[PDB]
Amino acid sequence: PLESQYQVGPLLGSGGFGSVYSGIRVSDNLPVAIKHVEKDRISDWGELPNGTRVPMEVVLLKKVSSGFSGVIRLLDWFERPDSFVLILERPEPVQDLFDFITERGALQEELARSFFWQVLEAVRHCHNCGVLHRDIKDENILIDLNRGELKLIDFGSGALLKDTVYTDFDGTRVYSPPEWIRYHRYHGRSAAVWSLGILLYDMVCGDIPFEHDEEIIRGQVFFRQRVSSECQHLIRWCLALRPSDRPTFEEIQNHPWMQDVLLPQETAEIHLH
Ligand SMILES: Cn1ncc(NC(=O)c2nc(-c3c(F)cccc3F)sc2N)c1N1CCC[C@H](N)CC1
Repeated sequence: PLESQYQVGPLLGSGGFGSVYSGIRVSDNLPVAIKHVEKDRISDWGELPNGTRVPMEVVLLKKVSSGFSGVIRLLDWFERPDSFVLILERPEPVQDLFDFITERGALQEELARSFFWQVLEAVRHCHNCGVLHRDIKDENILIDLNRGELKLIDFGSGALLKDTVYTDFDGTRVYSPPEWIRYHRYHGRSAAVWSLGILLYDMVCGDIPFEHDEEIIRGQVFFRQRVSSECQHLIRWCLALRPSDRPTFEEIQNHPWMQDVLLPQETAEIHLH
């Protein structure tokens, strides 16, 4: 009976996918988040190691929720008659990247370097666990304002990592690569690197580079803010039209702009405190 184990708080964010509320674990007052998703709106179903029909989001969360704090962890879950309920970790104090960018404007490169580096570690952690996020963007990134650590949220559009082609996509369109727009085909890792380049541009420019499909297909990047030559190169490299022309994760983290990253605690002391 979850209605007793947890105390439901206010509403953190809502959409057609479902609804997530703030919560507190009654036992130890652990701050949590309570996500509800109706079975009717579930398109991706998966199998649990014990052979249980469960939303794919639960499968993915289980596979990444061990040890590493780069992604928000699944603490527990329940099945209700018409819905599932997910109990998720919740940092305090916290704020998502989109509200942070909106509040502070384009980030300084030193700060953007630390943030982008942390999401690369989180996405790299997911892939190591056989999980593709497929909706990497500022709204899906959480900032622990005290520790300076970033965490990934919303695996509702994810899937199992595979090396063959994906023919479906339910993430954010303006973050989707040109091969999805044109051919409805893409490969996980190279598609992720594309969204990563959008994320980086959004970090240092305060806005997304493309809005329409024709802009995504063209792939020409104009900078509305002063951005170093190193960073512009990394961004345009991630945003290469040809997927095979995009960098690997190792190449992104070996890029010259990616050097001498600040530690998360150092990041918060300089930029967050
Ligand atoms: C779709 N979906 N699925 C899971 C989640 N959110 C979490 O899991 C989650 N959010 C947390 C949170 C927050 F987001 C904002 C402020 C304070 C918080 F504590 S704490 C935690 N575990 C989401 N959100 C929907 C809510 C709004 C998001 N910007 C977009 C995706």
